[PDB]
Amino acid sequence: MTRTKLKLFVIGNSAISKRAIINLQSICSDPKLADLCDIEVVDLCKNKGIAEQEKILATPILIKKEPLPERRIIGDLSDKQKVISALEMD
Amino acid sequence: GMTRTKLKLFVIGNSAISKRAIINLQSICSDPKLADLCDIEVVDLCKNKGIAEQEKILATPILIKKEPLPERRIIGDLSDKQKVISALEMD
Repeated sequence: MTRTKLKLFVIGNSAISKRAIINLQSICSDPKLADLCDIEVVDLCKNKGIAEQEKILATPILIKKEPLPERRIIGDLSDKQKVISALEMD
Repeated sequence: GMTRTKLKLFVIGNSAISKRAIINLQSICSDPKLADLCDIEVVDLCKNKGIAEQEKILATPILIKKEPLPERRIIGDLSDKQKVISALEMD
């Protein structure tokens, strides 16, 4: 079927940044997700115009870019079913 | 009875919201009745790795009142003077 596009936006390299990335990779390891989800990690400090462009304040923030509508969730992604529900990835 | 108010504004780059937060903070601190000894430093997080985690920073722009204790903070472009003043407990 059609792809789900995920972008994880973080500030630098911290304890919370690291475990949000691991948690995302864990979530998308689900066989139902592993071949349909494309994930990018975006450091806000490495493209200086992104926080303004995506209107990002609080981080880490996971944004499901595709398919529309965009869905967002703030935090370290430590609750799988919470993330899936919030991003409508059921 | 003079006591220094120390403010640190942490931003990411030279975006519109960074610009807003900086000039808004400057306007807020321009009030001579607000603080005796108002000291402000603006930190670009992009050029200072490690600072974000040390200040528990997860949102930008963010303004942190280091002095006087206890530490207070507020997130955003600081476009509301009164919210900012009360949030940092500067009366």
